[PDB]
Amino acid sequence: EVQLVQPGAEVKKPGESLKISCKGSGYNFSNNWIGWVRQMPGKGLEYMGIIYPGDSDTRYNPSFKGQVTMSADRSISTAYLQWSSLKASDTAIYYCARLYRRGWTTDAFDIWGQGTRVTASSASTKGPSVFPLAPSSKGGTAALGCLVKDYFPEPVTVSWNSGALTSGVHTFPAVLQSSGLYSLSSVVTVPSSSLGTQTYICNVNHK
Amino acid sequence: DIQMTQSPSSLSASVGDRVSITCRASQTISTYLNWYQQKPGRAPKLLIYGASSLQSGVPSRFSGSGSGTDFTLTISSLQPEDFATYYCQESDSPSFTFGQGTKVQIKRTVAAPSVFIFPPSDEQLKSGTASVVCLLNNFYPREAKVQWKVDNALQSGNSQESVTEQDSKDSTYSLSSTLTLSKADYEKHKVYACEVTHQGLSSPVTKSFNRG
Amino acid sequence: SELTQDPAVSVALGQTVRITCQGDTLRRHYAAWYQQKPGQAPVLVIYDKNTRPSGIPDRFSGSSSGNTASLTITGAQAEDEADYYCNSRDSSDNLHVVFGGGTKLTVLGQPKAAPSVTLFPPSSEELQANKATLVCLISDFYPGAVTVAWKADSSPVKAGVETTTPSKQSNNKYAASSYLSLTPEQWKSHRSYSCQVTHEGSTVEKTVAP
Amino acid sequence: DSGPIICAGPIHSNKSADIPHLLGYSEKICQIDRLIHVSSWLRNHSQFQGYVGQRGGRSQVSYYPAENSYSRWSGLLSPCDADWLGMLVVKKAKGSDMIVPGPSYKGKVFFERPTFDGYVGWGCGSGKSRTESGELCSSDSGTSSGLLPSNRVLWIGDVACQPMTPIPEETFLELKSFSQSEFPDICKIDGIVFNQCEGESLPQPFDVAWMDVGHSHKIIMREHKTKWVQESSSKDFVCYKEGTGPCSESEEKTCKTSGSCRGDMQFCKVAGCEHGEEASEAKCRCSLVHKPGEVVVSYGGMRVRPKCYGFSRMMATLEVN
Amino acid sequence: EVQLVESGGGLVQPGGSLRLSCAASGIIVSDNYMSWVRQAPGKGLEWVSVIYTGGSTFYADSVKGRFTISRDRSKNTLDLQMNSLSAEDTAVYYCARALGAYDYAFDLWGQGNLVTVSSASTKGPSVFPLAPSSKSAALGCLVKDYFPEPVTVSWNSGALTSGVHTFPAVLQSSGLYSLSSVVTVPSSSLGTQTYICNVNHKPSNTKVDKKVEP
Ligand SMILES: *[C@@H]1O[C@H](CO)[C@@H](O[C@@H]2O[C@H](CO)[C@@H](O[C@H]3O[C@H](CO)[C@@H](O)[C@H](O)[C@@H]3O)[C@H](O)[C@H]2NC(C)=O)[C@H](O)[C@H]1NC(C)=O
Ligand SMILES: *[C@@H]1O[C@H](CO)[C@@H](O[C@@H]2O[C@H](CO)[C@@H](O)[C@H](O)[C@H]2NC(C)=O)[C@H](O)[C@H]1NC(C)=O
Ligand SMILES: *[C@@H]1O[C@H](CO)[C@@H](O)[C@H](O)[C@H]1NC(C)=O
Repeated sequence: EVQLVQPGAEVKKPGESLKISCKGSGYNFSNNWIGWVRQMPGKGLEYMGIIYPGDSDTRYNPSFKGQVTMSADRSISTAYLQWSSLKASDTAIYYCARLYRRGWTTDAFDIWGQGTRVTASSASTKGPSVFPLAPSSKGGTAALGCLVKDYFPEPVTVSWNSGALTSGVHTFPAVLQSSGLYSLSSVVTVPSSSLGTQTYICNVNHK
Repeated sequence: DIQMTQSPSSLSASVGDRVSITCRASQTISTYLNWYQQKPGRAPKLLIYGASSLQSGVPSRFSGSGSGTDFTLTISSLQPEDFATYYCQESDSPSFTFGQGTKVQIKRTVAAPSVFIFPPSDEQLKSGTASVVCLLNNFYPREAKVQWKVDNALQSGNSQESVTEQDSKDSTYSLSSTLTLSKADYEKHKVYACEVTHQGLSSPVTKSFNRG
Repeated sequence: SELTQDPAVSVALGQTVRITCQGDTLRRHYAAWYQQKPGQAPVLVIYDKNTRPSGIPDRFSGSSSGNTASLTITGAQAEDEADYYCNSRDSSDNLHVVFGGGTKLTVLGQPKAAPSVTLFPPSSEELQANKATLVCLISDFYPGAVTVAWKADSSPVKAGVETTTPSKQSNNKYAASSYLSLTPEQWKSHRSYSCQVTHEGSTVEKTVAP
Repeated sequence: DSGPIICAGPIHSNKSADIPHLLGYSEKICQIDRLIHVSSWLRNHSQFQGYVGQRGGRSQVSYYPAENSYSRWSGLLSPCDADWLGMLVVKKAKGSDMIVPGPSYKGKVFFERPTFDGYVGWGCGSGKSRTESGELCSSDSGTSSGLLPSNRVLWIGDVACQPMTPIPEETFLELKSFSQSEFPDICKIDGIVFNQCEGESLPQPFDVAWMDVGHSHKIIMREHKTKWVQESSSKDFVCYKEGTGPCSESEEKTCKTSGSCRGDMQFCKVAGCEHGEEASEAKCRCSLVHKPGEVVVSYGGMRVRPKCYGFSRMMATLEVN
Repeated sequence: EVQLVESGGGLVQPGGSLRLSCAASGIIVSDNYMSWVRQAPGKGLEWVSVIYTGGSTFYADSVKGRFTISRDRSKNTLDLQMNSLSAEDTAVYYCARALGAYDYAFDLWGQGNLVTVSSASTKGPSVFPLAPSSKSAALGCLVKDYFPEPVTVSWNSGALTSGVHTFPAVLQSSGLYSLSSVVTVPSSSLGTQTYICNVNHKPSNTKVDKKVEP
């Protein structure tokens, strides 16, 4: 029931004002603090602060005192993290969480948002995705399937449903190929179906 | 500081009568006055507090009235068990001053005392201070004058009388008069006078006697 | 306080782990412990003396010893390899919270040698797999090396060092490179050495083809 | 704003009724609201039976001087309120304790004041009230009922008492030395040596700011700074039931340690709340007590958190040359 | 259930000290106004001292400086330490509770302890029988030449109470006390009349002398 929703990704120009949101549903949004944490790519989790949307009160980490500003919108049940200067080090995943308190001894972030990835890209975004990949032989452990991917950002969001015939296992991850990234996974449960068939892919690049 | 005076220092009334005891304070103590009842040889019992409030378990025939400097304790119908001394106490000041008590004796019909005599026992003889006692049982009029009897001669010394308190059931007294004599005097006197004993009831010549 | 934590905790096989975080505020306040697998949002695993949210395995337990709090994992399987954070009430401010630095974890695993399933076969073979994989790291890390001409590779090579896969917790890996199928027609050999084929499972196949 | 904390003014009818000991913090606060603590003090010390604060409660207590800054804040505790909570002791006056001139003691039944080394209260017996000078209790027909209004209670000084952070004895000695430097003329305060003097006058009224820091005597100060900080501690919130009265000790404990009882914005901020989904017939609600917060005093170059802080009238002695 | 019990009284030399004590059951003592009252033999009640539940202590003018009332929370005890005693302090002392709900009336009283301030020394009851003479239904036990006043005479260990007439003690010519207890029974055929307890008092002696027929 209770959940916090955030944008999937948000690309912006370095040095540009930016504003990410976290919307709560399933509870009275003004009765709980909303805390924000940051995760650099391949680094640990750092906590910025908590905003009470009942009166838009704030409590910041001493490290994050002027870098970011936390705002609240009680009517639409939203919390906001804003910068006004994106810089370049701000490329990170940002999590919103609902702080659940039990008296003066318990502070828990029971509900967590899915995270907004903010990138000071200093580049552009575009994705093509197509490959015929006709059935062939080449062996052994490696079966045959279909795999398509190429784009600069990282919104994979490929959700084809397969696995019993070909190309249905979890997707491969993204590797920084200069300004691009590699293809997906096509593992087959049983090699007897190595002939395969072309699926609907269902690729969406939100960028 | 505060003087607490009970006007009827001694009182006497029949069973079923109405009894009033007045207490007066030297200064206004408002209604912080208590009435206590004390039977002989017992701790005082709180009858009334606040100058009118009856303590739980106290018979309803006890009532208190008054305020300021004058207070009254009233027994609506005197009972034989109401014989005691009644005290008025002020709890207005930390001195908790008690008034001088009022003794409530109880009147009744005249009762004839029962007379008994006891000569000294063998241990009394061997001690050297043999004493002979005369006991008067269950008589109301406490005036029970008893002159002692040796050789038809009046004796004034070594005569000691003790009278019990008024009974809580039939309101009758009982008094014992003992005369202590040396061994020589006891041995040299073998007969007793058994002379007149005075009592409110018509018992002038009623007196037991012993010989030997 | 600050809630200091050990940056990493040694591999406790299938034994019991005692991830700990210490601070002044932990004297009077309980520590909430969250876990974060790599690539997923943090999940609260303990939030009171021992209270545990529904869905969290019972092996997680919380304890307080004075100035220090401990998250104990009785049965440490492959699921528990994650980053563990402790947070608590701020000692100075009753309305503020303090977070820990985070503690890593490590467990064992079973080697496998699953290669890349299909290297998008084109009409002209730009390059085959010829990559050594570091899948199922037995201990520490021994990544393989690629040789275009039996020497340290200098051409652009895409290193597909993947993270932990939620389905199969073994760190599955794959790698491939593209060369437009114009230069590779000269040389034939393409050899990758894992140096730990006993557990890495080197799936390098010989190409020896243009 | 200046009204009762949690409980309206008491309506007593039975002056002989016993005063129960209530373990809950909110129950003690409710007793403080109804002046039950002052009635208990009078019963213990003055041979008095009954109650003070009839129909008025603590909010109608008389103060000296009449204009009182901290009386507006109903959440700021007085010496009597802190005494009821075990924070200090309001000692019964002895003959040596001095009665400060200036208050109107006529008709007062209880009056307390902070003295240089403590807090001293004077009481009267049943059916008695203070004279004009306050030296004696005399018979008063208007007090015979035993259920007396709140204007029979007098509190001297603008005083606020709070939980303290203890300071070392060396810090107290430094503060005391600075105070002695600030008041060279003073020799004795309330019969206690402040400065060593050879020849001193008679005691005089002395209006001064002071802080009690839990040591032998008080730190009296002339130039100081004070700042009030809202720490949102558990003692700053009181739990009631909106018609039933204060919550029981167990109910208050569950509300303050479970984050399930409802409450105002500050209580939800600091401890959590669960509005809706009524599990009970009517849950306890915990609200912030209306006070400016805890006072921190910057004096003599150091910041302390006193046990009590105020501006009050004491009796001081001046040096005679 | 609720009760106060005195202890510590007895014979004291003039100028001595004895420290009466009072133990309470059902009363916290430290939460009550506790008073000491005294009654001289054959006189009225006299308030001696009081202690408030707040600790304030007040004393009668005749005992100021010599008497000290105190409380002790353990054992739930109220004590009165008496010093420089004279003959005017010989009296029965009661510990009482002044209940505020009763406007500080002494609702609770102890049984009382008699203190005697005299230079004389204690001595035994020296009891005798007074067997019913042939001339004239009363048995009696005589208690001759005992100094300490409090003597209790229970005949059948408390079983016999009809006709029990224990006379007040009377000061002898020598300076001792005499008791003349008696029980009137017309006839019992040597049943409950005799062979029963007579005397016991402050020294440890419990003479049970039998009043057998002559
Ligand atoms: C006036 O005297 C009162 C009694 O002497 C006192 O009230 C409280 O009385 C209770 C028992 O009557 C006692 O409280 C103690 O017991 C409880 C358990 O029942 C404990 O949990 C408490 O901690 C406490 O030890 C005390 O005697 C007393 N309360 C306290 C806190 O001492 C009044 O407090 C007195 N009034 C004034 C103004 O001092
Ligand atoms: C309040 O209630 C009544 C008056 O309305 C009285 O209560 C009695 O007080 C005495 C004195 O201790 C107790 O022995 C009784 O048990 C109480 N109840 C009753 C029904 O008699 C008194 O005025 C006040 N209560 C108390 C405890 O004083
Ligand atoms: C949330 O709580 C606040 C304060 O108690 C209240 O004003 C608001 O109406 C609540 N929201 C809802 C949707 O009930």
